[PDB]
Amino acid sequence: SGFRKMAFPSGKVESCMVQVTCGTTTLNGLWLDDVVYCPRHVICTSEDMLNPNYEDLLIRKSNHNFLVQAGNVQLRVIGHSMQNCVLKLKVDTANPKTPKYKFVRIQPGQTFSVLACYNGSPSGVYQCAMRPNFTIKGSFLNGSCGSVGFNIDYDCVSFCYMHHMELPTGVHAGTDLEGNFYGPFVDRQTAQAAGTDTTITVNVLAWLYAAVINGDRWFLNRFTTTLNDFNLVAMKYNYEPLTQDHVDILGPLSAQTGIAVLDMCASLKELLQNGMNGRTILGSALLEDEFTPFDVVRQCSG
Amino acid sequence: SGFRKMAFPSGKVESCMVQVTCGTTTLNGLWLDDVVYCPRHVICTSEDMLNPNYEDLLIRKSNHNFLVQAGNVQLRVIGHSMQNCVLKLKVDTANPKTPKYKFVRIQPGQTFSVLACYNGSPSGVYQCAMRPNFTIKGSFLNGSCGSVGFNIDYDCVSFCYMHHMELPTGVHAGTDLEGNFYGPFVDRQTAQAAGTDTTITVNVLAWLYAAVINGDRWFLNRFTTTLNDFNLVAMKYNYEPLTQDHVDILGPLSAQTGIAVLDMCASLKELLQNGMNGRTILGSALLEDEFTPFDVVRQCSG
Ligand SMILES: *C(=N)[C@H](C[C@@H]1CCNC1=O)NC(=O)[C@@H]1[C@@H]2[C@H](CN1C(=O)[C@@H](NC(=O)C(F)(F)F)C(C)(C)C)C2(C)C
Ligand SMILES: *C(=N)[C@H](C[C@@H]1CCNC1=O)NC(=O)[C@@H]1[C@@H]2[C@H](CN1C(=O)[C@@H](NC(=O)C(F)(F)F)C(C)(C)C)C2(C)C
Repeated sequence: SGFRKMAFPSGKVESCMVQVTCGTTTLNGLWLDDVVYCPRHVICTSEDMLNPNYEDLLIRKSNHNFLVQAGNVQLRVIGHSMQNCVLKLKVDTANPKTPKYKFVRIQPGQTFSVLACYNGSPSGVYQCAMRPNFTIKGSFLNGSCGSVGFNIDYDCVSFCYMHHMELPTGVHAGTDLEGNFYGPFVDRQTAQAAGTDTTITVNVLAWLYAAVINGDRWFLNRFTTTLNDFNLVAMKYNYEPLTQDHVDILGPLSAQTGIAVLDMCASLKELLQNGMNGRTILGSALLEDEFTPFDVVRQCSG
Repeated sequence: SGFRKMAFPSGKVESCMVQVTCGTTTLNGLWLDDVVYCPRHVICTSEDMLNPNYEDLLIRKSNHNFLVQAGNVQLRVIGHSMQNCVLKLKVDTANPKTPKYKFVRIQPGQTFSVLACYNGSPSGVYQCAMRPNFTIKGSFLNGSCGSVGFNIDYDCVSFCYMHHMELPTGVHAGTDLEGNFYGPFVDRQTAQAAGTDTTITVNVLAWLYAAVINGDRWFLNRFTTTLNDFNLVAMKYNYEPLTQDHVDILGPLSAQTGIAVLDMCASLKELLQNGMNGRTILGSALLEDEFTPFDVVRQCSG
């Protein structure tokens, strides 16, 4: 028993983290096969970041302007290209520890582990949910750019995120491994707004199933609701509307506990309408939406 | 910016996890040099665990009764011995990926990362604090025993915990790597009481400094308190008394923010007597005590 926010084991990804330096700017890079991926703003000075012309800035850089280090080994840069907001540096050595991998673009509501790195050295791991407004609540200091987000399915590493910046609100933004930002953000030091956010309804329900599995049942009630009635309440409390596809995704948890999705929706409706009134669920005084149904099943089975 | 509960990168420990089977019972083992460390109840059947005589049970086992698998490779056991609640299996092969390590006994209030494992295979990583009543709030299912807790200091892994059992309150209990239980617990399937817990005062203070560093200041003011007067209030709210040694440990965070320890104590004393009043601190409606002063320094400057 016990339910905790858990990251994937990071060993496979630690073996791909390298340090990338261009002039006086140092950040992290991801070394897969003979290519090192990193944020393109590695070519910027602090002054350039206010209004960069990346195309012109890169034209002034040669392969020798990029120093890539894996541990204490210099990887010779023999080619460079920019794809969206990502810089791809071709190096003279293939990473011998390149795991089986894919580059994926995750959907809002989905989770991933972030291996926070500085100077190409991993310092910590934590889980993030991609908010409906395409931001994440991370922990990133100066030099953390190039740190990656990923999921592991047995032996294959699905890289989904690369860290690029922090918004005025304190939340974080980045790209997929093709260098396309999640959200409307740009890699320029200028105030940018993330949209109004919403609560990930299906994740709240998955977390209530995790709570019941752990013996936290005080919120269970003898009522059942309907999908349409629950959606009237959801809109008022800024919760995403529940769809039949989300009800289907909750199937395995509903089956493991013998608690119907609409029985659990009546618990959620009551929690929203009356408030939690200082009470707790799985140690939390708030309804948590950062766990997917797959995260809950993965943890409740092994 | 940002503050997140973060585990150490797990790669160095993943390379040490093995599967240990004895008869019908399978759990995890930790492979360092030519020794495999695992919980001694691997020699128990379900009925044996009710009231085991471990010495008698171990007499009945030989080296060939222990099946040890590192991935898809069997490691031959050539010696065995029991040290407290841990079984030490000498194997014919030294782990070629043994990191630089040490075995440490952690103090209550300190934190460590847990690499949760099943059948010798890592599944996830999360941070735990050793509660003042010597329990941890983890996530462990059947077969999780033998999973270890650790801290990493640059290249050295300090192993401090090995999982053995779950208590009636849903909390977890285990030993150091020498097999000595943390707390008054025994490796027997019998009802066992964990003592009354207390809040780790120095850790709440460290987290309040992390909140200030991240922009929260509503709880700050010019009021102060003596070390003695704060302790009179702390005792009422089941918080540990704050000592001058704890005040000294908070010194680096106090210097960084320019907020004296007793000034933060006055804010904490105020937060306990007056409540938060609908507000949050670092995305939480409750005061958190699972971050040490070192955990905060690591993220809020490191
Ligand atoms: C990469 N190493 C850092 C990570 C930042 C540092 C503090 N917390 C983080 O997540 N990325 C940057 O410094 C990027 C970089 C220029 C400016 N920058 C920012 O994150 C800035 N934010 C923005 O300009 C904004 F609002 F648009 F997101 C900063 C004010 C420094 C936090 C570029 C090229 C985006
Ligand atoms: C080792 N793989 C498991 C881990 C347990 C399984 C469920 N959650 C866990 O963390 N350890 C055990 O099953 C140990 C083992 C016998 C009984 N046991 C327990 O944890 C039981 N608890 C106790 O009897 C108690 F309360 F005293 F701690 C159980 C009821 C199965 C949760 C031995 C030898 C201690």
